[PDB]
Amino acid sequence: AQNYFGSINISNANVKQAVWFAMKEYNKESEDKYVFLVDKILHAKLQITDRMEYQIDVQISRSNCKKPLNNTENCIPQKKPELEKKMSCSFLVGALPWNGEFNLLSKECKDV
Amino acid sequence: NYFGSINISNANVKQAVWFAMKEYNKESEDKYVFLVDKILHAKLQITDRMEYQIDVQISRSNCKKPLNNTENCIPQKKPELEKKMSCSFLVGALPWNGEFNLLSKECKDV
Amino acid sequence: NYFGSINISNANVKQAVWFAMKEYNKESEDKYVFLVDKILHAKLQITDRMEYQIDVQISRSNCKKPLNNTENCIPQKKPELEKKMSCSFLVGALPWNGEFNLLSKECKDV
Amino acid sequence: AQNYFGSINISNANVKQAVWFAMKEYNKESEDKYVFLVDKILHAKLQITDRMEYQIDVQISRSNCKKPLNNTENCIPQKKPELEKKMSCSFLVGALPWNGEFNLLSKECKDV
Ligand SMILES: [Cl-]
Ligand SMILES: [Cl-]
Ligand SMILES: [Cl-]
Ligand SMILES: [Cl-]
Ligand SMILES: [Cl-]
Ligand SMILES: [Cl-]
Ligand SMILES: [Cl-]
Ligand SMILES: [Cl-]
Ligand code: NA
Ligand code: NA
Ligand code: NA
Ligand code: NA
Ligand code: NA
Ligand code: NA
Repeated sequence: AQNYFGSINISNANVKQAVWFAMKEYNKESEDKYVFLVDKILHAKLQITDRMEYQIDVQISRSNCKKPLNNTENCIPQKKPELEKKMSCSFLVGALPWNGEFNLLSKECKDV
Repeated sequence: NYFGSINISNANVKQAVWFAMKEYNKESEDKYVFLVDKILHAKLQITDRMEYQIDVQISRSNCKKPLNNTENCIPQKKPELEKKMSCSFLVGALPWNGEFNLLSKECKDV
Repeated sequence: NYFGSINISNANVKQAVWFAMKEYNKESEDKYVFLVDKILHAKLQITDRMEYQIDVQISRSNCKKPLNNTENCIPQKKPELEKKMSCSFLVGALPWNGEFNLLSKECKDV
Repeated sequence: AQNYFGSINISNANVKQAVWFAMKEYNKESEDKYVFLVDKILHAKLQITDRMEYQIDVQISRSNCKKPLNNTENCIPQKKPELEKKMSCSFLVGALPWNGEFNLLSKECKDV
């Protein structure tokens, strides 16, 4: 049905910043002991209202990095089968990206 | 003229549309918010400022003004309130300084 | 050399052309403003500052200086005032810091 | 093995700023008499973690400009055979590019 969301390039620096922001907040809010990182950015859509709203679909996986990330470098996807975890997530990120203002409005993740 | 086509993908074109629609809705004598169906075309004229001439299709939403944020806005489904328009906006900017100004608006029913 | 071609679509090329043309017009003792017919080519060299060598076609407009708060500038239609040039500008910059300098200009008729 | 770095378009303005930053640091740290400049940016990968991490492959060459570019001569690749030198470099640049914050995390250059 009709809405005011339009597909947007995933190349866009603001989409990448929206994903950076969403994943920072996802990890802070999650009850998992491990950091999830981005396997792939799958799709992005933009709604223009009083703010910019990015609806972003990402594939994320459980890393071998324990929260909090701190200065840990080269986190890799879990290699232990019992800890391997892949999810498809949809994030709704509100922004005035020209003002560096981002807000995670909604999250939904499913196992894949 | 001195207008050249620019990509609608350009972050400053999207900010110019956001800015034009904020001013369109503030200035409108409507109960409802109009939102962007489609950005149709953009051209840029370079003078003492950047001027973006942007064509957009807008429609009346089911959201009453001022935009409340939490609500889900979609095009009107009620026949007497359905309204689609083709708009041309001229937005002046020094986008590197966060400065945008609506120079001109023109909307026609479609 | 260390100059590489870049897309004229790039936001920083458009800011570099804005800066070059503002300085070109400020330096010119013409009573009319010159605006860009087309941006032709654009190259970037990365040293201590970003350097953009941009090739543009410009023409004498029907607007006299200072540009008015309203804007209706088109190429001159009076034969004795018609003037088109191919220009090369070298713009040095830290575009993230709002720092631009017009290092060099070169213009040829038609 | 798996990691969280993904190839990105080298056209990206933040890749160009990352290379500007990396080359400034490369040249200040080098013991060469001459400035090295960029023949070509070859490839870029992005990891999104608590910061943006750019893994950038560049071809650099020894210029005819001696250090530190204070007389601002127009630099070209060396035309003297014994000074001609091309290298393939990998730079790892950590950044919050929306905040103008860049850090050179790693450099590695090889003759080609
Ligand atoms: Cl490392
Ligand atoms: Cl009404
Ligand atoms: Cl104005
Ligand atoms: Cl053009
Ligand atoms: Cl500065
Ligand atoms: Cl001239
Ligand atoms: Cl950093
Ligand atoms: Cl910072
Ligand atoms: Na922006
Ligand atoms: Na066109
Ligand atoms: Na203009
Ligand atoms: Na208009
Ligand atoms: Na390039
Ligand atoms: Na994190």
